[PDB]
Amino acid sequence: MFQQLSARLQEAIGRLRGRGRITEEDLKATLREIRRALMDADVNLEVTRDFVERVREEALGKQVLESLTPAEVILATVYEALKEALGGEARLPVLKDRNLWFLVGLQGSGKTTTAAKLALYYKGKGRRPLLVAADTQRPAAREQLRLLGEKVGVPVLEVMDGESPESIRRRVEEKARLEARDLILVDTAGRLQIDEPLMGELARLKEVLGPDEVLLVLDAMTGQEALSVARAFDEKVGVTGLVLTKLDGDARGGAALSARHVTGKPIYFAGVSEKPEGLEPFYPERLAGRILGMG
Ligand SMILES: Nc1nc2c(ncn2[C@@H]2O[C@H](COP(=O)(O)OP(=O)(O)O)[C@@H](O)[C@H]2O)c(=O)[nH]1
Repeated sequence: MFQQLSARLQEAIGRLRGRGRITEEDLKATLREIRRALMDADVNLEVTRDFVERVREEALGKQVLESLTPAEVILATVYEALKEALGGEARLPVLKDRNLWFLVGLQGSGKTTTAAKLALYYKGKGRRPLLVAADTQRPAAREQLRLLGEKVGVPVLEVMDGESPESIRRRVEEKARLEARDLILVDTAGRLQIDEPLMGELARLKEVLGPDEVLLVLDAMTGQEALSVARAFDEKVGVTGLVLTKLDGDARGGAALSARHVTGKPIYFAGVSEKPEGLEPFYPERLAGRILGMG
């Protein structure tokens, strides 16, 4: 992901390198090339404009028009902007004594496999996870998580068809008690498109279970519709953090890049492969460095 954008940003910066001091017109041309490139990666006009303005301001503050190496000033400011556009420092959910997190999103987003990968990740960090297959309408969706839980060595409770949220609560509580589970990961129903009633039932499930986190899983190979999925889930259910899956895929990446800005929710993890350990904590500073060719 981001290959084309990466190449283009590195080219724009490299074009300045070794040619000494630049003029204001030269700087304008470079900022244009950056803003346009972002565009061509399908970043929305606002994220592009704001990003380039940030860079212009910070570069001018660093006396880019006095520098004999403006390329390095532009590199540093694009890096620092790009790192904060993605979240700044790395964040992860606050682990307290007994946690309950929803995973929400579309079918095909990576949501169900992410639930199992999270369980594995946190089991390795000493937590005691429980997976909950919460689709009350589609047994096949629950069976998928059951198998994945088996794969990662984490117990799975399956809800029953049509089970009330109160009953789900009661059964999850019981199992968590008996098995000393301290991280409960609820894989909620996924559909290929936003399903309004589901969204109603999901909001209700949230009222009854009271999750500490609601993690929206988005496929980073998709476009701006990912952020309108994000708005729909956030308005109606209320979301606390993002997981971006399939960062290993080929795609423009503009919607993924902006997700942190459009949604105002931290990216906690990113999926980087189809393997059980393809999941890892998201580090803005690391993705920014990659995109700019710094390893
Ligand atoms: N390469 C790669 N594939 C992924 C990743 N996350 C999910 N997948 C694949 O995405 C597809 C859909 O995932 P699944 O968990 O079934 O999605 P769900 O329908 O939202 O629950 C499956 O083929 C997964 O193996 C990822 O981070 N990298």
